[PDB]
Amino acid sequence: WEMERTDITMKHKLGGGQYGEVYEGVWKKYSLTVAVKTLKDTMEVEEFLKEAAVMKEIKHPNLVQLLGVCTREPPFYIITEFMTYGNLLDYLRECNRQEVNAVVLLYMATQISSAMEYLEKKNFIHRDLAARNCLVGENHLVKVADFGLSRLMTGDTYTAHAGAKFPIKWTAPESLAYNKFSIKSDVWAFGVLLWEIATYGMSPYPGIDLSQVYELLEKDYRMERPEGCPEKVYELMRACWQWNPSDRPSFAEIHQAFETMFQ
Ligand SMILES: Cc1ccc(NC(=O)c2ccc(CN3CCN(C)CC3)cc2)cc1Nc1nccc(-c2cccnc2)n1
Repeated sequence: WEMERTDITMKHKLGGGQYGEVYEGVWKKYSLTVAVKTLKDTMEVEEFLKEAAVMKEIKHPNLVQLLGVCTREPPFYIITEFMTYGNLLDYLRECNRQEVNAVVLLYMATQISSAMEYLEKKNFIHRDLAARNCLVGENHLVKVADFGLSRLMTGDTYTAHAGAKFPIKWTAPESLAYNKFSIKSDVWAFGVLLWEIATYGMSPYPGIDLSQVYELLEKDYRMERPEGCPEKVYELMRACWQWNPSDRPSFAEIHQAFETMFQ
């Protein structure tokens, strides 16, 4: 995975510095546009290296693709493919809804649940599954990613919980209550991500304050079916949001339900 900082031209920051220390670059060797995550320097060197190691272990059509890293000498790089249409959240808000119709929404959900079915089998845990962490390429190709948005991001999307920031409105109750993350809380976050897709990137639990979200989920409040969302997709959302993690379907299951539907 190692490669020459001589094979890479660092150009502008991607998405106007929304992704933090991540740069648009060219992989000279192949006249290729890449994304390069850099490191400041900060005492974040530990988690940056776990990250590269993890990425080495995973490969799937629907996971953002590692291409190389630069971790002998600073500056420390990690290098992936570059996705033309950018993050999914903005893509949905900005799209031609006649192009990105019902069938496309469904295709988008399918691909993500295939990426997740994969991490599941490899016993990985994403931990921050959301449209903002997905990328779109040509022909509505969607890849799941993880950009480390907790400390970058600008607003009430992430809120503080003991030196950590959690996106409350994506977070499974057991994770809010007991700090318990598992593939099942990924399943919960996928149900919220389903709702983002169906509302074309609306914010979840609109206007509901953060501090009442847990209490509402406990009293069994769930977000309504969006306008135009197939009932079986919504029933699936409803299963991802089962109170008990073990009552939640698996991404194997979800992917199968989504693969059938794709008709
Ligand atoms: C340049 C880079 C460096 C690292 C990563 N890392 C990941 O995307 C990633 C994905 C999955 C995991 C798996 N991991 C398992 C353990 N749990 C806890 C967390 C997730 C980890 C990192 C992506 C990128 N890609 C990236 N980053 C930011 C922006 C963009 C981008 C933006 C616009 C157009 N094209 C690309 N592309």
